[PDB]
Amino acid sequence: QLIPPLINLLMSIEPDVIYAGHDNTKPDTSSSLLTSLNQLGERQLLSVVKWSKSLPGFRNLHIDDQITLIQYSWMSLMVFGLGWRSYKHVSGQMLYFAPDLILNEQRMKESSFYSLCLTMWQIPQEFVKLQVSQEEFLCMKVLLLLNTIPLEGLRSQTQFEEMRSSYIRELIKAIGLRQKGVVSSSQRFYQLTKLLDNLHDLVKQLHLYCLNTFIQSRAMSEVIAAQLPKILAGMVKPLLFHK
Amino acid sequence: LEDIIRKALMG
Ligand SMILES: COC[C@]1(OC)CC[C@H]2[C@@H]3CCC4=CC(=O)CCC4=C3[C@@H](c3ccc(/C=N/O)cc3)C[C@@]21C
Repeated sequence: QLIPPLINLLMSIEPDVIYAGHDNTKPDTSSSLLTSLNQLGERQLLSVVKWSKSLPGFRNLHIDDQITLIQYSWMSLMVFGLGWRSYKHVSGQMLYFAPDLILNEQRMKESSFYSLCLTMWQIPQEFVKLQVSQEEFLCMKVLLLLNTIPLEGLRSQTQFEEMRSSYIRELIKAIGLRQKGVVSSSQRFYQLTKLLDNLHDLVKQLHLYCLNTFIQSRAMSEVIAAQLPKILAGMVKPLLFHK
Repeated sequence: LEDIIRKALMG
């Protein structure tokens, strides 16, 4: 009678803490950090796929849509979770990848990818500024999974639009928990959805950085042909809340 | 990853 049932179910299906399995007793090296991010990255993906299987409405979508949605949004889901952990565990002052893989300013600058750390750091800073709540976060994260579809749409297009509409209504309830006023709660909805709309740009920055990091690992045209649709505009269809 | 996000869903 305080928190909505669906927001509480989201919190309960929230995956457990995931470790990177990184050894912090040894001096960092460009490769050991990249090796750990990839290990942690793969674990979190299995975690996302699993989390989705308990998401009301997801499994009812055609299996091909489930795959597509995960493919299109795993990067945004992960960078969003990164922001959330950074925001709550360390006041958005550092990047909290995992309990055993935290990078503060110094460690960022001296990590092989400092410019990528600042880009991702943007999300936690916003959280701090907006003082995002847990209920708001959970609803926002579901929307990220439902923020990009194929230019031709999905097989379960109607079912998909109805699922997304519910979580949009749920986000408003979450906002209503603290933002009582009609104009205020209306204003926060704008701030939170505007933020989500902004992730479309930041996300391709990350896919691009991912690909380049890969190019440098081995020193090919086919690998670059399947990555461009994740870093380039005009191949998928982002669902923006604001024109 | 399409193969990974696929073997995971059907488990
Ligand atoms: C140095 O960076 C290399 C990256 O790319 C080289 C480009 C961006 C990274 C991801 C950023 C978001 C993220 C959030 C987390 O919670 C931890 C892991 C993580 C990233 C990393 C990552 C590695 C593997 C995978 C999935 N594997 O199946 C997902 C994420 C590394 C990249 C992609």
